[PDB]
Amino acid sequence: ENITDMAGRSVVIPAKVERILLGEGRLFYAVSLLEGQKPFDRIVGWQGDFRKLDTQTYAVYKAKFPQVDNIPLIGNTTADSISPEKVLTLNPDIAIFGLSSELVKQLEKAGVPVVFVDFRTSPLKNTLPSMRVLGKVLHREQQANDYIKFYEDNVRKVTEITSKIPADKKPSVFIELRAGAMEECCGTAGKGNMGDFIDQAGGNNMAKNLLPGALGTVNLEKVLSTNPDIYIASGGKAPDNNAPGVSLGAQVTKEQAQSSLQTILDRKGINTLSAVKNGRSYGIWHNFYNSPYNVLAIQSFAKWFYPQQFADLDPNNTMNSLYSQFLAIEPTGTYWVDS
Ligand SMILES: O=C(O)CN(CC(=O)O)CC(=O)O
Ligand SMILES: [Fe+3]
Repeated sequence: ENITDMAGRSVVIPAKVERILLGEGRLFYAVSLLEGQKPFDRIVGWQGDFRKLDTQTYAVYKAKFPQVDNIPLIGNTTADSISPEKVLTLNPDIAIFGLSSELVKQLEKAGVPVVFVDFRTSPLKNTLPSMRVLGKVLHREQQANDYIKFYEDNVRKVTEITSKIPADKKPSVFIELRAGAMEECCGTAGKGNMGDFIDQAGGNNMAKNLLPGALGTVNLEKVLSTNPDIYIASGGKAPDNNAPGVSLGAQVTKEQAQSSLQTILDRKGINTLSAVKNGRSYGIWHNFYNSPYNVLAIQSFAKWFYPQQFADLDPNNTMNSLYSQFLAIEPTGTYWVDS
């Protein structure tokens, strides 16, 4: 009847859930795992981050489910169709938020149950507990628990190997989040976020000691001085976009991915790293930084870090299984890339 969310708040599970508000649109990644062939049927509103910041995934859904464009966008901008203060008109049974608000207050003041999850700041600790909570409060425990089993299995395949690797034998690693996005450079993950995936994949994240939190910045000069064994760039850029950025996602091929990475690797400063010269330079889909599908990032990283140990591991296969079992769309495009 009650469950504890990732804020440690006790929440009363509603007996009927037909109407789900997503405080962050990209929480749809999690919800989608639960809704089988009816992904949108219970979504009554969402913030626009999925539609606006994941145009590629949105577009694939829109192809098969045009109704996605009718889902109200909650926010205060001209791109939004319903302001926080009026979200009660949507009659949500429950509202889902990330840990990372006037909206939350408005919903709590209306007696709407609010559940906090987290795939962003501490994914290693919080991914699976988040999914468990979601299975319970959205009445999809079978789907949650099967996903939990699938994720555990697929993570173990890595960690049963990477946990036995001595630290001195581990590659040093630097991930540049949204490489080529802002003008200043080297937004990264430290004690959390994609850091967790580096850790689980047997890497040594050079930003871990440089940052107090999960997310932060390391100046290029420090990246260049440290000169890690491995360089990773995250991005989710449209393959039709000339702005610098790694093009990855549902609508990107390998060749477009490689090409856009190459532009990122050719940047002044970055092009002097040994990792770039050695070709130990890689691209990862940015939205794995806030998604329960992050098992695929862990598997990708492991393959880059220990290519021999993970010769037979194929994240594209892992992804295929995830889609087959849980999702109403087919897997397409490119979510990781090598030089
Ligand atoms: O999440 C957002 O609203 C915007 N992002 C970029 C992105 O996620 O594409 C910055 C950040 O989360 O630091
Ligand atoms: Fe972001």
